[PDB]
Amino acid sequence: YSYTEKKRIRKDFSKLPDVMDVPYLLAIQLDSYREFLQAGATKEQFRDVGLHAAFKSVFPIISYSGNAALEYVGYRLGEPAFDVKECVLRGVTFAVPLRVKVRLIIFDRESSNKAIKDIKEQEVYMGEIPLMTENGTFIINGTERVIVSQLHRSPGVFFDHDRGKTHSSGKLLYSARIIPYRGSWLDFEFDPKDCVFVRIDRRRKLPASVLLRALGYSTEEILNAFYATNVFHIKGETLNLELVPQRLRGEVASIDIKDGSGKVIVEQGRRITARHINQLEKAGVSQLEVPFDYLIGRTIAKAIVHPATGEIIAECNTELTLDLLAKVAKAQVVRIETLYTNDIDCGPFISDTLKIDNTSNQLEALVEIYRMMRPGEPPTKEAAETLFGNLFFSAERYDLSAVGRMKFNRRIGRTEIEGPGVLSKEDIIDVLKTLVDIRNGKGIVDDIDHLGNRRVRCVGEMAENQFRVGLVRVERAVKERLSMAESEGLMPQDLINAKPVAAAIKEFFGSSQLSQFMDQNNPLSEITHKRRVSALGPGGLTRERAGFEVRDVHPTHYGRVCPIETPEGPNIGLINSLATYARTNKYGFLESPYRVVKDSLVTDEIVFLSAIEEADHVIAQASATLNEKGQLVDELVAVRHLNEFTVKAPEDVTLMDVSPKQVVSVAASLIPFLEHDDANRALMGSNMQRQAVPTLRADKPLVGTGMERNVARDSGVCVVARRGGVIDSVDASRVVVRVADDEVETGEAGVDIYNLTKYTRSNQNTCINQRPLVSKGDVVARGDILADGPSTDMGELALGQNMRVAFMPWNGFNFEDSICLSERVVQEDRFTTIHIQELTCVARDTKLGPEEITADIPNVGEAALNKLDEAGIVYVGAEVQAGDILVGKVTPKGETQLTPEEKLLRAIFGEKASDVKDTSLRVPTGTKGTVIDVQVFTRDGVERDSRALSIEKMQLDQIRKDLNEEFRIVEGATFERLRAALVGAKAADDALNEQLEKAQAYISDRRQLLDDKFEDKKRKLQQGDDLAPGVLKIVKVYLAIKRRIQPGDKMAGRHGNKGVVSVIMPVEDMPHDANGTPVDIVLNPLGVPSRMNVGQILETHLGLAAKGLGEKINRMLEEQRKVAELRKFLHEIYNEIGGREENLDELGDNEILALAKNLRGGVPMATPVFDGAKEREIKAMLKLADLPESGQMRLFDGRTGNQFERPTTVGYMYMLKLNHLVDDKMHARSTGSYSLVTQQPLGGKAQFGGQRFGEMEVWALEAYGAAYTLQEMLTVKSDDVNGRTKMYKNIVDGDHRMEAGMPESFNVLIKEIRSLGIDIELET
Amino acid sequence: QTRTIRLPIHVVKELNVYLRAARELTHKLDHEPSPEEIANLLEKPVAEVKRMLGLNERVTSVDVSLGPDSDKTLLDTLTDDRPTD
Amino acid sequence: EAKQKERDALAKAMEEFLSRGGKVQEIEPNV
Amino acid sequence: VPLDGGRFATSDLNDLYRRVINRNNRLKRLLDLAAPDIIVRNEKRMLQEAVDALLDNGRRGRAITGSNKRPLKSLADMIKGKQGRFRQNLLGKRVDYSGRSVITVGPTLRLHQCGLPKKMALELFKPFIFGKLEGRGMATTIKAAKKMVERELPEVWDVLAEVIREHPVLLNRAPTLHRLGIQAFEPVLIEGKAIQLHPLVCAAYNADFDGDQMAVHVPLTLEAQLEARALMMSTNNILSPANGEPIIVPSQDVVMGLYYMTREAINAKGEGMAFADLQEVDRAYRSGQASLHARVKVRINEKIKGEDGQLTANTRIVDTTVGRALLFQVVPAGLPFDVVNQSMKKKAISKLINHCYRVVGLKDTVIFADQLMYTGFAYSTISGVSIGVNDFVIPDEKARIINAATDEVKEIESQYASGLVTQGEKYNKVIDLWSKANDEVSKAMMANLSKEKVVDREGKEVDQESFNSMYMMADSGARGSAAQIRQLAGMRGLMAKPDGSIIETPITANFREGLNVLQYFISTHGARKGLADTALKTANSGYLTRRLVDVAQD
Ligand SMILES: [Mg+2]
Repeated sequence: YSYTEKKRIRKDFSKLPDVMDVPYLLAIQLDSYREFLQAGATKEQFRDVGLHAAFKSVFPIISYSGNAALEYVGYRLGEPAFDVKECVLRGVTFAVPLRVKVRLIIFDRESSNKAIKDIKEQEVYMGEIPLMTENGTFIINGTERVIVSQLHRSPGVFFDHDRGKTHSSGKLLYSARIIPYRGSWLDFEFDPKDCVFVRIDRRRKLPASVLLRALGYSTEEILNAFYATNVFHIKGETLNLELVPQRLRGEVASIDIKDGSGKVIVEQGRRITARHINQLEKAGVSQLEVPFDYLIGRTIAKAIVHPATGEIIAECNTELTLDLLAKVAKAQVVRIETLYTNDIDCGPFISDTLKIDNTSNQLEALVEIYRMMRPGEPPTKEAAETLFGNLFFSAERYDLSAVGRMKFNRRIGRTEIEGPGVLSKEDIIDVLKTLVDIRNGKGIVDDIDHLGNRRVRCVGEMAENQFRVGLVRVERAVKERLSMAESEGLMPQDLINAKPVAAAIKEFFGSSQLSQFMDQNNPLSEITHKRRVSALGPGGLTRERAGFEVRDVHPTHYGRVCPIETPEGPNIGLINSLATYARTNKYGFLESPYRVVKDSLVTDEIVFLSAIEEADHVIAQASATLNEKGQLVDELVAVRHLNEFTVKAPEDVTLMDVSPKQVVSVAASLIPFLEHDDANRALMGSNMQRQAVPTLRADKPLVGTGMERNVARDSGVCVVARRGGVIDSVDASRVVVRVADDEVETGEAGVDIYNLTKYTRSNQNTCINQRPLVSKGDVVARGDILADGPSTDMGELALGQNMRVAFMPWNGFNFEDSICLSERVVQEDRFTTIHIQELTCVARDTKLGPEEITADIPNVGEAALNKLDEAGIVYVGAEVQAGDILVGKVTPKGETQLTPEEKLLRAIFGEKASDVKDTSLRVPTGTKGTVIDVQVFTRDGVERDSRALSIEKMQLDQIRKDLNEEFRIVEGATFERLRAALVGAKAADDALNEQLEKAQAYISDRRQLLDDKFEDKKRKLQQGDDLAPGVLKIVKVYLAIKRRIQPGDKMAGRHGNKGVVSVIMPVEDMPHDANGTPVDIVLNPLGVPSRMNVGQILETHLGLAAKGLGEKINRMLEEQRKVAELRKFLHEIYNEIGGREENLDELGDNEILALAKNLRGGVPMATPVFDGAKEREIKAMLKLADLPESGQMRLFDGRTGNQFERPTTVGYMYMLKLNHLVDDKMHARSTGSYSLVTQQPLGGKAQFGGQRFGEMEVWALEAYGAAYTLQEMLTVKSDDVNGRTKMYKNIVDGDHRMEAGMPESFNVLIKEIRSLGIDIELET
Repeated sequence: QTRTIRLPIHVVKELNVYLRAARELTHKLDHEPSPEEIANLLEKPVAEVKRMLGLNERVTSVDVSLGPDSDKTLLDTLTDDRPTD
Repeated sequence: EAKQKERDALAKAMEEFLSRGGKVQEIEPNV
Repeated sequence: VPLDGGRFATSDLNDLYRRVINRNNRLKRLLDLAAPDIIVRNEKRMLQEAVDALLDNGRRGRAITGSNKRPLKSLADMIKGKQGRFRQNLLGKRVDYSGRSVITVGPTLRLHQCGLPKKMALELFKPFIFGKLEGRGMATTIKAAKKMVERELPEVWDVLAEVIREHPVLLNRAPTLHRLGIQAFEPVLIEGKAIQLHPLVCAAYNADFDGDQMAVHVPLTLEAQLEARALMMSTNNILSPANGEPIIVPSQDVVMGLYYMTREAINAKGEGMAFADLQEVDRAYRSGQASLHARVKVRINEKIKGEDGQLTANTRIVDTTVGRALLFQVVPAGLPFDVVNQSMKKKAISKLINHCYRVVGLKDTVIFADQLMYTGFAYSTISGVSIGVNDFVIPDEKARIINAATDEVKEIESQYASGLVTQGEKYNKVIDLWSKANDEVSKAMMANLSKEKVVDREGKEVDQESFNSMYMMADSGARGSAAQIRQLAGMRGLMAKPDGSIIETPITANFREGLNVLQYFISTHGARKGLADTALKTANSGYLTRRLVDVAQD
């Protein structure tokens, strides 16, 4: 049992045991980077699938008319210089050296092993690997950035219909566009006129005859391959037709067939019915008599040429007429080729497009395919062949994956498993014959929206393709330079070039859509951000191209993604969160584990099922009753076989779910009573819970789920113990623990330094800190929790703070969704958060004079320089107001050209003419706080001030006092083991002499590790950080603002009930019960019948029973009760109606009172997502805590004093505080700065920002009888020069003259029109 | 005619040898071309190289907006230096 | 597949020079 | 204009003008040396492309600038690129004297006035303070008056409230789909950082209190202050421009307190007594000796306005409840007593305001609309209506219909196993059975929810209307309808798939008993498709109103 479990135990309401615990939530990001970075060092030949595999495709090169080759054994990863805490303080990116070894291989290109030289040497550091931390994020330029997973289509062929209203047709074949793993894609769309017109991604439409001729096949054979399924011969009575019973099925027969040795088939003028099909199949005849007048409507397939006359007597695509038959009869034609195509058949469409642009030969298609590749360029036989053959044979970037070959062959049917990567002549005819089959009706279209057509990428696969492009270009310059110059004079260091590698990997991590900012406003928001699968990005569909095909949930997404966790707004359905139990497979597909079940006994092993492997077996639901025997005791079970939810029998089941929480995501599983809430509020509840702000005090939620522990444990924000032992000393700055003798090494057994982070700035201007929750002398096991992060309480996720909530309309203050707070929520400092806002100052270098941080400021007084030092930096901890000077920055200037009116005032008050303008940094209006620290940055060759000397001195004293204190701990840990050699009791002899010299050498060796590190840390403080050119010194400050709650903030719960607080009513006005407990939050009961979120009332009833039990223990603990009186009452709580709980394991008097003192403010309950407590298990808790059965008690009025004549639902409800305060949205302005071209107001003055008066508000003013109002907001209030200045004088004088003026939006349009050669004037 | 600001002939020839010297020193050191690094190689003071290398401003367009979405250009983000309020 | 096979044949070819007599040049560390 | 670091910023239109001059000067120099006609045509063709690229760009020329790849925007391209082939006046224009903040409901404000923070009123009315300080005599010049409003002295607040007394400010939300989206109000100096809005006016703005922001506007000219008070005032646009129904109607919170006030009960405290007038009903109720709704008899002095210019007086002894007599005090003397004898639902009160404004006027209607809201919020707090787990009365006969329908569907599946019935026939013969069974569940619920009250008055048993909290929030039309109560009491029904077909397997469980895992996954199909059409409804409806105003503008 964990040490934190004994302190607080939550009662679970799960009715079924969990056979599989929750795995690592960040396993998708950690396992994806260990394959790309390959930081593991093994002794055998590792595979290292990832960057190592791509690196192996660089050394083997081939040069035309030359001999050049390279050999690369492997790469080496160096150690990073800056630590994880120093890289975020100063401006630097967390990287690691990457040194490779490339051996140059020079040959003579003579196909012989003679005159071959090879040189082995280590190359230069090719770029710098990011080497992200164990939390799943990497630091870039001091900021933490994460990369979300990409969701793209699987490589293969897909057939769709695209039934739209623009085609004006019920049946129209869509584009059968294939998507390879890399390169361009071919868009082959079938024309609505039974034609085939291929196209490219950035070219025009091309005919099918030009594309078929480039492969090498003729146009006549390709057109006769898919057609001409019947042959005609001139035998017997000058004609013999192949009798097929399928063609004559359902068609009228106007030609009499008298053949068949006296056995007639049909007659002239008789309709073929179901009876005529029986007399033809029983005989098996194939020849029939057809007159010559019946072939007047039939056409030929190919060009019928006779070997007698030597000329084509009948060309292709021509009807058989009377005069044409006279020429074919005298020419002695053996076989007549006639394409038998009718309305009942499919019909060949290759003949309708074969006559496009007269592409009857391969020579006409070569000059036509080159016009789309090169625009306006001259057509050549060599250039056209290279462009056309680049996507068929000379595949430079047309590589396909190993799974893409088997996926494309599975739709058309093929016995071969793996084939060639690029497309061949035989591999391109299957997609052409498969589109005509689906056009007639044979078969169905492909499934693109299913999970089998989409592939989830990762951070390792996205960084591998971005690294191969940056490496394939660096090898091109080294290959050409090695052949132009000599090989003996050249060196592998000068031949290699690490510039294209480091540049292509640095700009990619900053200019990509997937490498977005990582939000740290909530520990729950940190987990759900990395556990996201994005669709749009570098290659995905945008918000408009997607449409509605991907914005709908599908049954194939069961157990893989979340259907109720999707941000609503401009992009809904595109991005989705991953499931809890979802695990990525080897190929990259999402696989969810199931429990295979048989007809004899339920198995214990867990298997992983893929997306396409679910259509074969049947999967049941975990909500099935069992008879404690391992079989399905229920008569029926809800199963699904063909991706459809239905009912099945319990005798043919094969699969079963693990836990009901495998469907929802992490952000949706924490919502209690999710089965009682609508999916509309569940989609909104996961967004408000993600935007929570950590408060000052962490209050545990009384109604939880149980997954809150798995969110704060795996995160890298809490101080998790790596090894076990006993805590030596607990301090607010750091905590140290010992190492047990079992899991310890030989030397340096006890070494554990855990440095707790202080109040630093996050990415959302929120505070973050760690507080120790352990004591000195406690047994800590491996995997415990030593310090909690923001919005965490004892390893449990505690975002907000719960309080008493009543449901009643109180004087209309809770009109629709508003919240009526009390005075007890503000006086107790509950929702008062801490915000950390930073401000940075730069020192620009100009030709008029360099800018430096000085102490003297022109035109100031003593009060402005009272808080400032003698160098120009505000002291640490100085309380600053809105408008004070923080950093003294002056800018020199020349040629001021002062006015005589200002010169007269400079001599009266005795003010000296300062020729240097004051451009110091000042805080904006409305932002006041306390500076916590000041960080300065200097460049090489620049002088420093006295303020920077105090920063490096405090950093040098801290790095010296702590290293001297940690050395004393290890010194005492070595003498205590040497003092255990008192078996002789002198107060054998050679063994103690060696151990004494070894213990003295270990102390002398440990000092050498600190002296080399102290001198290395001293060098880091004496060096200047690299900055952008033009900045002499950068001095940044950090302010600490405590934004308490005020009327206007947004408060919401976990069920999706937003609310803006209206007022803060006193304690005397809040409704109180007969005991005298005034409520804090007064909600509105009108949201329950409108919005289907019943979980608000179920959580409120459990919140009243959770506090009622905690108050009973507090009264029993203060009554000086015995031990038998406390453990007997606690046993009646955890084991009263159900749940898995274990007792009789704590201590007698130590652990019993340690658990009662933690539950004195409320016993926390654990209600699962779908395995929550029933109505009986909740109503039974109100009877134990001496509470009403219905949960509704009548309260007394606070103001009038009377009693309400209706029971009111009271209790405790968990509430949150969103980051939508009024301090960042309320602003107003009257005058300000304007732009240059268009005289419109804008920001930049650090005062406010003007709002836009769109066209929607213009039509509203015209709806009334407003004429001067709309004319004022368009000419005087904006877009003017003389009108605004003259109007401001009228307001001060007292009379509103309302001058006409002229809008500046029209004066610019006149100058732009007259400059285009078109005249415009005013006739008046 | 290439740059938007016509430079005299007697001063534009000094920038031709500075760009060629910075091109060879870019691949020779395998690092970014520093302003003080070229001064030591060409035997020139630091105050002379700072003004000569800083003369090439490389002015960019204004109507071209930055970012993936072109919602507003740079014309609506500039302000005047004189008193316009 | 094809790129790794090219260097694999060269790796076996370079090993043949070791039997017939040949030592690959060794260079010290770079700058 | 220069930038930080000595770097300039040149417009792309200047590059097109410089390219023409570089080629125009070469044409004059080449034509002054007797150049051959072959080289003259080469220069004249370059001058044609230079002028062609100066007017438009991107069609056939597509000139590429240096250190970039995007084509240069020319003069004609600047007009097309100006807010998408539009003018600067037809697009959004930045205006002064404005400001946005979070809204907040205030029940202590009149219908013609609203709330305004003190920090916003100092920035909006800044030019108005400088004119009052100079005319009074405290501030001499305009420079000394600027340091008085930024110092936050004790004398600047007394002069500030002088210009806020009569100055109608404008309020508007972000989406404006009708004329009622921009209304003028009288600002009141309040403490805080939020706009205190009226509860009744929220029906016109169609805005809820969840974090919405409403911008403000301050008219400067007195000519604009007169047309904003007589036209844009919230008291003038009391009727919707669509139909004759008023837009200022008591919302869900106001109608809840008025429905409980006007209710009928069989037995109550103080039933059977009589009162002298309306003054005796209010005294007997607040004394704790009379119930809110009890069958009593009172005599009132009502006035009928059937005759123009004459207000007759009549005394009638009617027998109504206690709460119905208290609501008549708010009703003026121009309407009879029969208009308040009903249950006062939402649709029953929207016709009373439309009738009060038609037979009385506008001055007495605004005061009546404010007193009706005051008596709706005061009586809603006395009756502590709350929703709980016992209010969702599940019918005991609901399990009988589900168990009966479970045996009928198994009979259809037992026949399909043989093959006497086809697939197309069994699909329609089972999808209508659940639709017919859903009516029996809803019919059994409304018969139990309405009669969920057992009282007695000198008798054995007597039934009446139920006083459940869920029935009062559905029969009054405050929030939700009868279609949403079926999802909590009875089964949800057949959740159809967004593909176009209806799913055969229904959802038997409701919100109170809890849904299953597979039953909840089906509900995510219709819920996700409803949100995809909601975001697209703002683009299709916004495009429809953008084409009708362009043809109906003259
Ligand atoms: Mg809203």
